[PDB]
Amino acid sequence: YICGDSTECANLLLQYGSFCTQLNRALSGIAAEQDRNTREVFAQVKQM
Amino acid sequence: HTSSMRGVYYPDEIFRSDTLYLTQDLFLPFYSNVTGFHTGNPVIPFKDGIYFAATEKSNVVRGWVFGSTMNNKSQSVIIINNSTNVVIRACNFEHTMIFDNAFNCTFEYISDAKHLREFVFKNKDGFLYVYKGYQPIDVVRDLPSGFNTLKPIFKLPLGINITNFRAILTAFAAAYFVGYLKPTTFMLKYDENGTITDAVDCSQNPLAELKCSVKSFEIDKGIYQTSNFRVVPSGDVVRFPNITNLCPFGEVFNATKFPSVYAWERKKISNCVADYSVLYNSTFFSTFKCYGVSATKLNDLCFSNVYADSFVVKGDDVRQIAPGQTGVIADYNYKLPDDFMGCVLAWNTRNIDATSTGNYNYKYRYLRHGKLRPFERDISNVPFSPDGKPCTPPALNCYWPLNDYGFYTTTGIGYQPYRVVVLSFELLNAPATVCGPKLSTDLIKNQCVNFNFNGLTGTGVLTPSSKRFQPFQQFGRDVSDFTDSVRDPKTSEILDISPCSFGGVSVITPGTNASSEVAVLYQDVNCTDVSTAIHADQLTPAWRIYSTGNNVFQTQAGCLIGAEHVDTSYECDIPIGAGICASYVAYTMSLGADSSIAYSNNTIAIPTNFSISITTEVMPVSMAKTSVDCNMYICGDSTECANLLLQYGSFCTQLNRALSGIAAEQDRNTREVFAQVKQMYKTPTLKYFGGFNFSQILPDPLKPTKRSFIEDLLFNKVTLADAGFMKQYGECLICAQKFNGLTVLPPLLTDDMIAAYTAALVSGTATAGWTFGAGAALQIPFAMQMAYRFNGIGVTQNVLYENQKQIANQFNKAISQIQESLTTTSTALGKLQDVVNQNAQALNTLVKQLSSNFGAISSVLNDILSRLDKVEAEVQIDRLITGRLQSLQTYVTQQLIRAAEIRASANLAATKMSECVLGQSKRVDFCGKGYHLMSFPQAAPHGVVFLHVTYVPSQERNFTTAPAICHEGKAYFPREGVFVFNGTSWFITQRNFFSPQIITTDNTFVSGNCDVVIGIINNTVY
Amino acid sequence: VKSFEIDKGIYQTSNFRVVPSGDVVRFPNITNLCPFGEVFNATKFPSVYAWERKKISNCVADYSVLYNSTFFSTFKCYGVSATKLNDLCFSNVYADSFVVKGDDVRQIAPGQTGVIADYNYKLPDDFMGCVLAWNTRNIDATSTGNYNYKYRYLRHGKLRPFERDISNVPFSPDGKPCTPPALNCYWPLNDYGFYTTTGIGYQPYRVVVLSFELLNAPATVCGPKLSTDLIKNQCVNFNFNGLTGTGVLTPSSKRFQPFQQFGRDVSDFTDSVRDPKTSEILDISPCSFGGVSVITPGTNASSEVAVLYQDVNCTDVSTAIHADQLTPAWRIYSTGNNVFQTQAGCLIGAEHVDTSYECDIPIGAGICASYVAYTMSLGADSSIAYSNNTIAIPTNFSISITTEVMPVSMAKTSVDCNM
Amino acid sequence: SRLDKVEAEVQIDRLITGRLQSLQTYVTQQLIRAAEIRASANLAATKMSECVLGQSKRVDFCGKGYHLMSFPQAAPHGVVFLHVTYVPSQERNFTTAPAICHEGKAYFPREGVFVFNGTSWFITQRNFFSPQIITTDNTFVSGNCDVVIGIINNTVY
Repeated sequence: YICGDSTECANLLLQYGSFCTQLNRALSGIAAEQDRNTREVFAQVKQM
Repeated sequence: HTSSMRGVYYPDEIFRSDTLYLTQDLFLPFYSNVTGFHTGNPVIPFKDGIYFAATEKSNVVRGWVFGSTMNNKSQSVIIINNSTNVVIRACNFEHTMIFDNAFNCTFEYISDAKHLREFVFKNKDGFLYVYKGYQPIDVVRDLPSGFNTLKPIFKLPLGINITNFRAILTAFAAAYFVGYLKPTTFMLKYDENGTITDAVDCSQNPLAELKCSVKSFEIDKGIYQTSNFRVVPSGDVVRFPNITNLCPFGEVFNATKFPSVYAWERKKISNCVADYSVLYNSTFFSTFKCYGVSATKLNDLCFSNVYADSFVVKGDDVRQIAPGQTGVIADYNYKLPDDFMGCVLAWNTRNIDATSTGNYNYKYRYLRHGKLRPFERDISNVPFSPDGKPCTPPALNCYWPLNDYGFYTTTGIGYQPYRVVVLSFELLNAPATVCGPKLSTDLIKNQCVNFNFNGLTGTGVLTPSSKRFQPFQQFGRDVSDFTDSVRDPKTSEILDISPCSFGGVSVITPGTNASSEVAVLYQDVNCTDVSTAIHADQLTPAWRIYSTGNNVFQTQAGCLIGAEHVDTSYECDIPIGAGICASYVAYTMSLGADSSIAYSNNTIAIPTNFSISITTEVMPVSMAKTSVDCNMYICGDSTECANLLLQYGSFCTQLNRALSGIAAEQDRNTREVFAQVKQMYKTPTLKYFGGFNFSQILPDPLKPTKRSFIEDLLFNKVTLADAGFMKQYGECLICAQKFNGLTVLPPLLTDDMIAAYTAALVSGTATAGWTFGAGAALQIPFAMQMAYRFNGIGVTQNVLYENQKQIANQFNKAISQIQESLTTTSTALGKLQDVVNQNAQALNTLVKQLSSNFGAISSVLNDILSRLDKVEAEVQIDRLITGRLQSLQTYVTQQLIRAAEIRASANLAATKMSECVLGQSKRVDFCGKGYHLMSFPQAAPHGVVFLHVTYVPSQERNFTTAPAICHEGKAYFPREGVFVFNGTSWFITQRNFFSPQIITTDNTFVSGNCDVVIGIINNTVY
Repeated sequence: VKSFEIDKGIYQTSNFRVVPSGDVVRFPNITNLCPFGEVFNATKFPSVYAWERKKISNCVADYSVLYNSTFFSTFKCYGVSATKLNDLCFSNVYADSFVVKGDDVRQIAPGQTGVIADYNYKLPDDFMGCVLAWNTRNIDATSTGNYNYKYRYLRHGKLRPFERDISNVPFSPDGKPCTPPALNCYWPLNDYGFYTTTGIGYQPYRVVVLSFELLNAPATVCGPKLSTDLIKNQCVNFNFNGLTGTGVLTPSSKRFQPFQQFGRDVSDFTDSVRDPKTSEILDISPCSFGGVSVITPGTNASSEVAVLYQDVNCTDVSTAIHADQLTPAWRIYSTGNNVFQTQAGCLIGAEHVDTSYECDIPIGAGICASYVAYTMSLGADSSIAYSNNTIAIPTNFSISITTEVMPVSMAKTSVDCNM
Repeated sequence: SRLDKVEAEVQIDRLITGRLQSLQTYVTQQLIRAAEIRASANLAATKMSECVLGQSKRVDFCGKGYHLMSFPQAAPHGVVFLHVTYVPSQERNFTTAPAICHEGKAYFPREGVFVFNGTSWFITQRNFFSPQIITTDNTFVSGNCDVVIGIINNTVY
């Protein structure tokens, strides 16, 4: 989403910081949070 | 030969404390193919960068030869020790070997003036690095590999040359190990006393990339998302058009004459192949100003129908031929556009176009009503008047619209005639006309390839398209404006799928104590692309030690590598999005077993007995009160940088008010949770009521501690799982101080005060009645409380009478099982561990992005201040500020959202305390598992742990029903005695467990109808 | 907070610093004059394919000679601005001697592909010192010619940074070693062509390249700054041979001896140093810092105020105020007593009332203020013990009415985002 | 007016970008304010439907004690409720009487929360008072006599 598949631009992002790591951890944290949502809603049953 | 497995370079020359440190420029990958010479013949080993081991007792063999292209053709670094006085020369050619010839010699002489030696030699940017280290290994034992018992320390750099040749000067064990090195990265363990003792190599194992990622050696199990992959393109595709000929440029730049500027000429250049290298290396040209392109990478870039404009100007108007740049001539003669631009070429003609007597064959227009439009051409010669009204000269204020230039050879530099040709480029309107020399390579379908089309550069996979785009040129785009498809100049139209593929990998472990076996999750692929790319060695994060036995491609999560479809379903340890879970190995489903319960028309299930359970509850009520000095996290203690922040705005004031607002919000959270009590009560000093202990719930007054035994088990369980790295947060607990302006304030309520409210609530609950909001004390026998909670369920007080010792024993066994189930477990009290982990990761992320560059020089202020100017350096300092403003503001935002969620669960804790503790919450499954019946609060680090003490009826008997008992006109209804026990309509019982009753009138109820129901019931004697 | 009437409460306002009192400068021991006039006034320089590397170390320079000298024509510095070069010590600097044409002077730079820089003297990208060049149209060029200065112009591939190519073998573009006069087989050298009759761009420029390599060893070259004495345990300034800062130096219990002079953080700040006068010592972080707070009874009770310094010892603060070194220090200010309890380091303007109260104003350790500060607020005691035959049952009651305040809406705002 | 049309824009880009950051920060923080006011607004919509339109049985949600009534009142950007609660505040310190056995059988009060043990005189519920005759309709029958520690005799229903 930044730089596409350029090499030099990706080198500039490597000079920028750990920003992509923050975005993947936060957005993945939302991604697991959705599964906790659906599991806490439906999966309450002892026995089908 | 001998693939060894260690070699730990010292990357820096700086102490680090007990930490873990990732490092970019390291070498010697683990388990690499190491050759040896267990014979010895030193004839041709190559040096790219080397790692040596010497296996001689007391180090006889010690000679070193380095260079390139031997036998009197290049210099050579030689290292030979001379009785512990190391002789190092760097100019010899081909002991006695250095004295053969020293023909063209200049160099840097340096003299230092069981058993196992070891060396790391590395060329670096024109100067060579030497490390060395040794081990007292049993030397007869061949192939030792040195299992991380080695730390080669920095020895010697020097600046000479390329090395491409290596030899050893011996005294001819005779085994001598040589290993290459390879640039990746890896992670170093750093200990007390500056030692290493361990190091994880990255890029050899997905487990090892996980260890390089989440900064540990012990790693819990779970889906861990880490760095994404690419499929590296294998083939190149270049598709410039068909035609080829030489180009009419020397016709223009070597032309016989150019006209004036009001009659500038437009020459069209098309259907050609140019080079443009003639225009580069030519100081014959004086002015070469290119705007739209940099024109040096112009060669692989084809245009459509380029143009040229010929005119001749004075040098002072050369700065007027530019976008913008108003001027006079550019207003009146040749108006330059703003954006669409090629190049401007000008060169001097003081030999031909100007004589020392004059040459006025070159005129200019200088009068016009209004400016010109871009590439507007004005030709007409009519005399001027400023208000319409056509003159006739010599009428007054009526000039001619032209003048002469005035070039003499006697004049200086600024009055020299400059010829100007303007290249004008117009871009992708047609098939490509002009090109640089690049052969149109062949086309490859369905492979990860490179795009070099006449106006396109990219990377994709080309498929034949089913599409009709023929009147539309060569480029067919997206909503996001990326080219969906093309038209070939060799007449074809073809899509490209998007890139080849991509996606973030994931790592599945059983958790570093079960095994080191790992399963890798490639997310959004086909597994044809991936098994292709790995089995062609084209995948980007590909590891050294890696294989592929089986492969799972199921509905998502494209290449799951390292599992087997177990058709037996399990209880879903680790989740993967398609419904697929993993353990131990992956499988499809987890839903619990079957149950086949069908109602037959006369069927009740009613128990005979029950049990009492106690469940725990874990809720966060507070996060850590943090704060930021927003004038040392930016700029540190510089003065000039702080002046730039004063020019920036009121940003630090916003951050302190917002973050302090969170800080008070935490105290409102903890106060709203615990401080609900009208009146603190002492512990009753019995800790037994109706038999059963209340011990270990209330604090022990004999042993000098403030917190109860459950509570100390909780503080120890979170304390053993705290991410207590004291330096990163930097609090006072005697104090402790940290450099980066970043503090943690303590909570208002002390831990002993929290335990004081907790003991007040429990000790109040055991005595004093469940009434607390309405008088706060009513002094009840505790058995009578349990009778009234039993009354709150709907259970008869007989059940508290009769089975009282059974209730006491289930209570005490229950609380003992709570003590064991909180003693040595994982994932219980998981949430409170997760709060500390998340705030720890946020602060560590802020601190690491303090040390990150943003500009061009360094990440360290008070360093580029001394390195540089006061005025010129500030363009770096503004970048270092703005990056820290973004990284700081992000932290303020995300902790504000954390404060929102902890605020929400804190209000569930304030509600859940007022409901469950201070009364019997009738409503179903809010407080506990079953019928609620009691609870107790317990303090916890930044949290509350409840103990819900619920009634669970668990027995079954399968009776027949009895709704409506009619005899004569009238039917009788039980109305509270939930069913009439139909053991042929014998009794009356309520739906909790039992205690049947006589069928009598006071237990029943009267209606005057007999016959609507399907219930055929007679035979009562009340 | 922009008022004259102010309600009571902990009001956080602007932070403090402890201004450093003493300076510490610790450049190394050795001192001598420097071999620069040997180079910039030298008898001859060689060509560019045989550029020379002269090592400069264990010296004390000035660099003010190179500033005020229009004798030099070209002075291009990249890694440093070179004007503040004087108080900055390096380790083992280098010099490179060669002589070029003026049009190749713009090729001696990081980046800047050129032809000669591809073939003779490849410049690195990042690690860089300075480039000095000056004109020699009086000696190194005659009006009849002087072709003692050649250049290499043919090579299979670019050079690496500071790669040195010497060997003289005739060229062929596909391996296959020639023997002249075979066709398309040149020599790998050519001549320059400086005449005194030529203009400006054909004048011989001598170039010495300063190359700096940075903190790999103890400092070798320095500018004249006397190594001042060392002060322990005080808010002082760092001027070490590669370091500038502000801290408080403590003796360390540490074993860092094979590791050079600088011992860093996770956040990459220097935890400790090795002195060139052989000692190793930590510094605590800065001297101190933290945001102050202000405690008022609320502008109608009084104008008496109590100040809350957060993260200090109160030895540092009472020291710094009684040495007049604290940064936001006010004109009319005194210090009667002092409270240092468990946090909130210097609470100035209160007395520990051992009588506990109902906690008007909160301070994080459990400490509350009013009216004056104190330790606790929990409500009174109650001793209610169950005896085996005990009920508490009322006789009468009351009816109360309490209020409840809840927000349901904020203000509907909007922004024209084009004005 | 002070400067160029072309050269001044390198200043104007900075003045834009700062205003973009400062404006976007305002949009974010008021979005979070809207989240919190949304949350307490749903506590107001729930608390109105609970406390006003019925008697909320659940403890200390609506008011201080036993809830008994409420009333809404409008307020600037807010709601002020008036909870009208019952608070029992007197005390007398009696003796207990769990289980009254005479001959084989013990009798339980079952709603008349305690047997008033002024030597086992009456039957009263735990709100404030109104004791009752010990009679059978106020009591309940079980056929066991002896598990409890409660030694209680002398009824005349």
